[PDB]
Amino acid sequence: MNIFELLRIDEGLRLKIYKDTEGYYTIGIGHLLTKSPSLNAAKSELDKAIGRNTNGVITKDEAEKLFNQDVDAAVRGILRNAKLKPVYDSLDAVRRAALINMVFQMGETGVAGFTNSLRMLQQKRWDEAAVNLAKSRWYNQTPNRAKRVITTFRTGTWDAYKNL
Ligand SMILES: [Cl-]
Ligand SMILES: [Cl-]
Repeated sequence: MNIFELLRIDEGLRLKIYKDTEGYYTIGIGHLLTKSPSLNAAKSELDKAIGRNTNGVITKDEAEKLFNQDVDAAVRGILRNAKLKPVYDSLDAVRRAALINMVFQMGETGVAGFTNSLRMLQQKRWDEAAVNLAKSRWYNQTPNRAKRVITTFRTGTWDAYKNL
C-alpha cells in the first residue's frame, strides 16, 4: 500500500464542496478550502485553486491533481520542519507514511506539537508512543482514523487498512 491509498481511505473522495469533521469547507480528497463560514469564500478559493469557474463542483482528475499537490506539500513540510525531519528520517517506510497522514490531516505545526510522542517514535518505543498519541484531542475527535494511524506506528505494517 502507499500513502495515496492510505489517505484515500481516510479522507474519501467528494466532487462537490462539503464540510469536514470540523465543519470547514473542503473538496476532493480532504482538500481544505477555507476555515471561513462562507460558502462564497469557499467557492472563490475553489476557483482559484482549479483555475476555472467551477461553481463548487470538480472532476475526478482535478481532485487527483489537488491530491498530488497536497501530498507533496505535506512531505515538504516534514522535510522542512526541524522537529519533524529527524523523526521522519529515523523511521522505516511504513511508519513514514503514518507521519505523512497526520501532517496532511493536521498540519505541520499541529503535528510538531506532539513533542513527547515524536521523541518516543524517534526512540522506537512503539507501545509507549501509541499510548501517548492516544492522549490527544485528535484521538478523541477522530478515533477510528487515529487508531488506524496509531496501529500503523505500533506494528510497522498496513494491517489496520488491509481489510478496509
Ligand atoms: Cl491550492
Ligand atoms: Cl475517525
